[PDB]
Amino acid sequence: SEIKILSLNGGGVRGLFTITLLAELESIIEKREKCENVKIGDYFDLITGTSIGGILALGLASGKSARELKEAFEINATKIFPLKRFKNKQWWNLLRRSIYESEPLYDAVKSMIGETIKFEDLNRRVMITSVNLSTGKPKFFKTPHNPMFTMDREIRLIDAAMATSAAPTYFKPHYIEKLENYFADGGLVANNPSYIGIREVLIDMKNDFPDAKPENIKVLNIGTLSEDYCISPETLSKNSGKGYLSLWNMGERIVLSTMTANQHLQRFMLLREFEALKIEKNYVEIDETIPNEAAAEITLDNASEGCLKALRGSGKKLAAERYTKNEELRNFFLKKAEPFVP
Amino acid sequence: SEIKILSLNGGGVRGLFTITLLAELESIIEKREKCENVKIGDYFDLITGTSIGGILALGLASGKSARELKEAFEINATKIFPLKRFKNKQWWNLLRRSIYESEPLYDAVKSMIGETIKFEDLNRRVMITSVNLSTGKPKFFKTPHNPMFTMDREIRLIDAAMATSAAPTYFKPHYIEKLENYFADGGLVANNPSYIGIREVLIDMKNDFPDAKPENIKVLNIGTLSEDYCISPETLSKNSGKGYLSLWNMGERIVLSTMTANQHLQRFMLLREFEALKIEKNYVEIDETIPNEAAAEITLDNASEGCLKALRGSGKKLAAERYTKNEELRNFFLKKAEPFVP
Repeated sequence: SEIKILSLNGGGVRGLFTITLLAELESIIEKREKCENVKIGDYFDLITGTSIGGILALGLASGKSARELKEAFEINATKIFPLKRFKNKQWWNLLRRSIYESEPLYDAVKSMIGETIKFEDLNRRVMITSVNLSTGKPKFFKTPHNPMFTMDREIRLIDAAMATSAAPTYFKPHYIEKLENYFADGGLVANNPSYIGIREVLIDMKNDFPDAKPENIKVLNIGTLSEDYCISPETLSKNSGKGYLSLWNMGERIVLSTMTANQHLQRFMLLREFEALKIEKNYVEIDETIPNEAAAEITLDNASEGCLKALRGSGKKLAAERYTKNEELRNFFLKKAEPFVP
Repeated sequence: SEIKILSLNGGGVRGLFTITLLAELESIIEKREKCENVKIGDYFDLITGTSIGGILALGLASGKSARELKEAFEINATKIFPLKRFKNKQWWNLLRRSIYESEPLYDAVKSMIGETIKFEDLNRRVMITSVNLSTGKPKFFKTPHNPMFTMDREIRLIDAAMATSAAPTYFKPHYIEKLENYFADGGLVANNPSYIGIREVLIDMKNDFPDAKPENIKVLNIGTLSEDYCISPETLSKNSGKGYLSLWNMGERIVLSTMTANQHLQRFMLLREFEALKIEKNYVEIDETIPNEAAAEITLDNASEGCLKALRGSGKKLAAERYTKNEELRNFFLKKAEPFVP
């Protein structure tokens, strides 16, 4: 059999790029393939996600079309990342509190999915990647698709969604009152959750797929136009010594370089594995650098009209063009996936 | 065959435990097996490492016995992490410059391995993990044991050792003049290089081992008594949502939590793979815990006499017990690994 994973990296409004590309793909299937009420989340056996990619993954698994999620994201993007706090980062504010507030993000997630939906009422398998800053171990909020691992059953989807999106500096750690633990962003370990998703499909989801091999797994890793993040050599040369706050810019650069490094490492591991089995074709990634953007101005948070317009245009153009040429992006949506019964 | 990998985690001062355990193992080998001039690094076909573990791995790969490295570390644990800078962190100091200086660490690394030795002069394969903050991609300083990857041939060992130990907020990023790039700690990507070490052996070390499987790989992953790191529940309950400077202690806690989470995730993946292939015996770990210290009290840069004594005693005791009972540890030092020739 064929197993399809939908990996969604996390980048903030670059998540809006991700959801715009997904919605455009949905509309393309609706038009060309002659379908009605098509959801982009019904064609995948597992929907992995991290940070806002994880929020979108939970939205897709809960049974909502990518277009409704895109509308909610468009409505709530400026609320999640207000310019009032974006322009007043400085350092005398970052020392007393984190950037932004969890409440606008919480309300955005509540609008997207809801508040009373739990992992036990989901018809599709989903991962949420997070770091549990109370035991020191990462926490993977997955659906009860493995009988040996059936916790998170009584955990609301919004709790996991806020856990994965809590960037260490850009937000505050999310308190899950059920477990009496706090959680941080999943990008601290896996900003590209394709590799851990493949591992889960191979060794965890074995009741659903007893005969699972790497050669029969297809991953659709929708990037966030932030793969090639780096620190510009100018601020490095001017701050590699003591550092006039530009190196490790109140922890923002620590977090961003960490997430970029783990994403690169996991992508490297996945590509090397697929080349080892000569299944390099099985990995489909949609991510291209913006031609007008240098690889240093990539920000986790930018709700300005220009950045949102660039993300929207890139998503639409990339979706249309990749569906036109990339045969595998079309092949991903030939057949629907089978819902899982816990 | 039997491929043996010696992976050493990164803990800063807590590498004193690693080097003490290795030196004690050398001593027991000399006493029991009646050998003369034993180098603990002569029994492994690959010596990965990260941070101070990477420095120790470079020392062992350069041909030094673990006792010479232990003496050098005895002097340079105080000479590297001065009590003055460890007691003078506060908030207005770490705001301007990174704690400690790279020059004491550079002098220490020069004292152990040297300054004029490059990766092409080594007789044993070695990978050192680091994060390149100029391209944003992880950089694995490795010997030219694969003809396809050689660009580390003309790089001094001291440059790699200083790059892998440049813990963010703990040391300034290391500048390599040959590559015109800046590097950070390898614990951001892989604090436990055992998994990536096995990946390297399977996918890269194929010229020497064309027939490589997970079954014939044995990993001796020596920890640093810092696996069970976590944020104190009191600190979170006080200023997790509040986000005061205690939470994310000027990047110290961000980096430490990232190291702990990366180590946990990589160890979890390795253990899951070995359980899948029923080769759990292959992975040998001598990472115990200190039974007289809080989990949240694990620090990366505490070189006080009490902590050094605790690390030394733990290393000696663990070496004694694990040589007495663990037969795999004895199996490691049976036959010397053949040196590799480029």
